[PDB]
Amino acid sequence: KREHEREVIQKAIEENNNFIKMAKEKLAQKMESNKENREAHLAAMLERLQEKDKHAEEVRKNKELKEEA
Amino acid sequence: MRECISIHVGQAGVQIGNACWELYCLEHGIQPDGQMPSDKTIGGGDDSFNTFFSETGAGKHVPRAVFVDLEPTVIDEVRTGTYRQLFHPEQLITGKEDAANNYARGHYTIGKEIIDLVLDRIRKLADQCTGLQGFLVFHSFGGGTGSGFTSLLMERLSVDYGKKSKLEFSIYPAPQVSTAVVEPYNSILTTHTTLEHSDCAFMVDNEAIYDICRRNLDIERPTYTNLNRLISQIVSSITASLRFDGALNVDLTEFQTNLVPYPRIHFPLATYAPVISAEKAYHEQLSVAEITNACFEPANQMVKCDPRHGKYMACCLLYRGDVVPKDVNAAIATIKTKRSIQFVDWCPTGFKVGINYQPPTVVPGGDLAKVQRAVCMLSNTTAIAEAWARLDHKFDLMYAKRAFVHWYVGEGMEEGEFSEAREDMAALEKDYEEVGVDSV
Amino acid sequence: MREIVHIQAGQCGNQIGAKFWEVISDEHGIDPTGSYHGDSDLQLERINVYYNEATGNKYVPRAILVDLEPGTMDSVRSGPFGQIFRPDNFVFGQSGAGNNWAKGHYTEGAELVDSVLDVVRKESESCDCLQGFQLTHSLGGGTGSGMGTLLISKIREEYPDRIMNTFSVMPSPKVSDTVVEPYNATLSVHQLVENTDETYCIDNEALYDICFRTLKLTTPTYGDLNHLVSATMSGVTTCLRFPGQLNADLRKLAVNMVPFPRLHFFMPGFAPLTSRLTVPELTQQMFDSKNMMAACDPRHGRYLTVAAIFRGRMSMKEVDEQMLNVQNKNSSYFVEWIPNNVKTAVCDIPPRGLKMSATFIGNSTAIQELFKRISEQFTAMFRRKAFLHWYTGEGMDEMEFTEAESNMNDLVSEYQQYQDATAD
Ligand SMILES: CC[C@H](C)[C@@H]([C@@H](CC(=O)N1CCC[C@H]1[C@H](OC)[C@@H](C)C(=O)N[C@H](C)[C@@H](O)c1ccccc1)OC)N(C)C(=O)[C@@H](NC(=O)[C@@H](NC)C(C)C)C(C)C
Ligand SMILES: Nc1nc2c(ncn2[C@@H]2O[C@H](COP(=O)(O)OP(=O)(O)OP(=O)(O)O)[C@@H](O)[C@H]2O)c(=O)[nH]1
Ligand SMILES: Nc1nc2c(ncn2[C@@H]2O[C@H](COP(=O)(O)OP(=O)(O)O)[C@@H](O)[C@H]2O)c(=O)[nH]1
Ligand SMILES: [Ca+2]
Ligand SMILES: [Mg+2]
Ligand SMILES: [Mg+2]
Repeated sequence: KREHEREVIQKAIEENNNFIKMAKEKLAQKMESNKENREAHLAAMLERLQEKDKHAEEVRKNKELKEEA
Repeated sequence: MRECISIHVGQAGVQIGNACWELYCLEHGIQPDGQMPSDKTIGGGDDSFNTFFSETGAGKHVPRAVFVDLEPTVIDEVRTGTYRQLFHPEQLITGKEDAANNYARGHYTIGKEIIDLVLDRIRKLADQCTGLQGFLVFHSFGGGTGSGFTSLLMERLSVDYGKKSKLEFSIYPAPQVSTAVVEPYNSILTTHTTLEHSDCAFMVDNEAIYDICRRNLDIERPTYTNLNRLISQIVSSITASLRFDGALNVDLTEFQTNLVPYPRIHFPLATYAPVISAEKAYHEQLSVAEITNACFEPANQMVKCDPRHGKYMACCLLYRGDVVPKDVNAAIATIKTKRSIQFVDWCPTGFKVGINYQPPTVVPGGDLAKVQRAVCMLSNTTAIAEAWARLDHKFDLMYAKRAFVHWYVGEGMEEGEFSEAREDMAALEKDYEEVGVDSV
Repeated sequence: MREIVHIQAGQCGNQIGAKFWEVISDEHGIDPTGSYHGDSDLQLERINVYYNEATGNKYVPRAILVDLEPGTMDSVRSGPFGQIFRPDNFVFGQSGAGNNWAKGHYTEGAELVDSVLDVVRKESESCDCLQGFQLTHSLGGGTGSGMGTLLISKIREEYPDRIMNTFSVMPSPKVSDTVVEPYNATLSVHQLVENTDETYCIDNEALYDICFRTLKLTTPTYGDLNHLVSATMSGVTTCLRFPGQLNADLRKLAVNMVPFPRLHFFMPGFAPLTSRLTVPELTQQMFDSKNMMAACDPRHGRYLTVAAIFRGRMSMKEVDEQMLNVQNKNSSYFVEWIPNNVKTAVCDIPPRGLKMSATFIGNSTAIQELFKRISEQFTAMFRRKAFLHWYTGEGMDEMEFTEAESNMNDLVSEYQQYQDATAD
């Protein structure tokens, strides 16, 4: 009976600890995934804007090429 | 011992907190500078009101509370208002940019910048306690901070305090006073995320409160001030067993034992009476029998739903004021005759009753009559799931076209989180169906 | 604490820009010298959204004035409220844009853009918490349309997480006879669909029609048109400028109004429309096609989202009843798969000269009529490759014209797809 009593309270501790552990890990996973997704969305936006800048350089390059002819 | 820490999150949570703490001060005789002449032990004590108020050496009684919002203008009114001396400045926490009605900004983009500071401040409160019982968390379903930051906070509290109890007061949206089209998304997201972290959640349907103000108090177009004064009376009813003691008092934890038969089935329906204007209450004695009968009138519920179309798993009556045992017992007897209150076959049918002798208080300038006795019924009924079904339907209409979803994805969320959240709600609705079915 | 930076570009942009500042300065009790002389604290509560505070309690518009020629800005400077603006915030060239979007976007505008950006950064750096930018400009000219859209791109690059809002004046043959206008507009719209979060479509076609038909002005002036514009801009920024619950900042507005990122073009409306009311009447009129600042019939489409703003001392009970009535009686014209898609705000402070007014902001699929009208005009010239040398001579390629047209037609298709969608 005493061994059983010890087992019950260690079980209660273990399940509480495991709850905390899994909550902790779920949250770290979610936060890392969110961080990476948001950063990727910004990176893509900037990438498109930078392609506009390049395009604009070509337009002016094109105008300069046309000009002397 | 038995301390309770309140956490008020976002505009709705903060403004309801204003109303509750003002009301608590009036109930306990605490002045707006925090002095309490009736309290003879200076700088500490273990009276019942000490579950909610700490004390300084200088005689100040200070709410065990943190207010947090992601923009400053609502908490700034607290900082400069009537009860500004009541709170230590470190209890009032603000950021600069709010969640813009976006769960994702509240939980991630913006919330992540202030969560550590918030936990630090909660920890300072926790350190002052000699037997912390748990947290009471006040927030809207609909706002970006009330939804997203609350979820983040609840997850972090589970990690930092383990299974220390956490109760919610959650403001469920209504179109009459709602401020964002995406409130159903925020509602479903936060209910999913918080479900395994909360021990008990009292939903407050803004439409139910709005209706009661219009119908019972003859308020033409209720404001948040009207709504919050009513809400604070209901919250006060529920927390009264923690803040007062008496021979007939039954602790909130005892009601909770009866109210939660399975971990997920933890959403009591609250019903409050009497809600009556001064004009109508004059020369009118509302008996124990009358206010008890009113608990079974759906018009007085805090959430719109129909318990007569559902089954009960528990019924608790929380009385305050001039209320004696013989009258309660006679009132319940009558009700059990006249009303068909149908319980599931696996629960006993006896109502659990607490009585606090201190009568209800009203705040000056309010519309509620001051009455000799009041009652709040807390019931566990399958009908509460109606409220989920209404929100889930609105979610489904928008999500089918992915309307507004890009606002969430742009802040780093994935569509999988939406479908995962909605599936959890589908499972919750199914859980409420299943507990209502007869045993084999 | 949540600052907006205002930019006005080109002739139209500066004209309606200046009027906007005149109008809201008066509403906030700011005089032409920047001194406050008002009656109510509600005027100053959120003053910092649009104004900087200087020494001696002066308020200075967080406004940047841009053009490729100096005439309009000279006009503004010696205007009534000319002295209120920060002198260093005037940024102008000398050579003009010649109603050429390519000059504004790639050539002349590109040579001036960096000095505009220097002023933008200065204004943004001093912000406690910047919410975003609002630009006034026309789509038909060259500076406002071309350099305006260039500025949007450049600003977005350095402030990618801030809201970008425009007041974009659409061209109409009735107001102007400049032939290249549908080119400039189509090239502009191509930029706006990709790079702004919310755009108010101010249609010169609608403005002319209101002036001529409703206000019965035989020969409407630009001044007459801008009177409508300034009333409108005042109306749709009320919730940003006065204490309030609903759509109180640029991002909350966008989250309520934009269900899909490309569909961010709004039809504004205003009531009453008068030149020499009950709540039911205000409400009727604001949903009336005659009161729209974009030349589209909302009964030819469906509403995705609506913001309604009422101003003046009135019964909120009545406003609520009437807004419910309009939605119930016209339910077919609101998409059923966005529940509760109409939001209403009431601000106690009426505009100058009125007891009460109502301002309407609609995201309606009927806005495709505006884009179809432009597209028709565009394609008539482009099919015959007319007047293209103006643009190719600045280095542009034909394919960019094709892409612009293609994007705009896609935008029209998408409005139609959601107009046609059902819940079941
Ligand atoms: C319908 C197109 C605009 C609206 C009118 C208006 C221009 C105007 O108002 N103009 C031309 C700058 C001067 C201004 C007015 O002049 C009377 C001043 C008082 C003004 O409105 N001032 C306002 C307060 C000021 O903020 C301001 C705004 C914009 C520009 C300049 C100044 O004049 C009738 N115009 C060109 C016309 O009506 C002309 N019509 C046409 O050109 C027609 N084709 C022959 C089509 C294009 C409309 C006729 C004069 C032949
Ligand atoms: N009963 C009550 N409801 C409120 C109050 N304030 C806001 N609400 C409701 O709460 C929801 C909006 O969420 P808020 O709490 O304002 O938003 P927030 O938590 O501050 O989040 P963000 O502003 O998005 O950062 C809507 O359903 C409102 O009707 C209040 O004082 N009392
Ligand atoms: N409503 C209005 N439209 C204008 C005004 N000024 C110019 N426009 C319109 O703007 C277009 C021409 O662009 P404009 O601003 O004059 O050229 P920019 O200076 O190169 O930007 C035409 O369609 C005009 O009808 C104005 O003050 N009010
Ligand atoms: Ca004491
Ligand atoms: Mg808020
Ligand atoms: Mg011009």
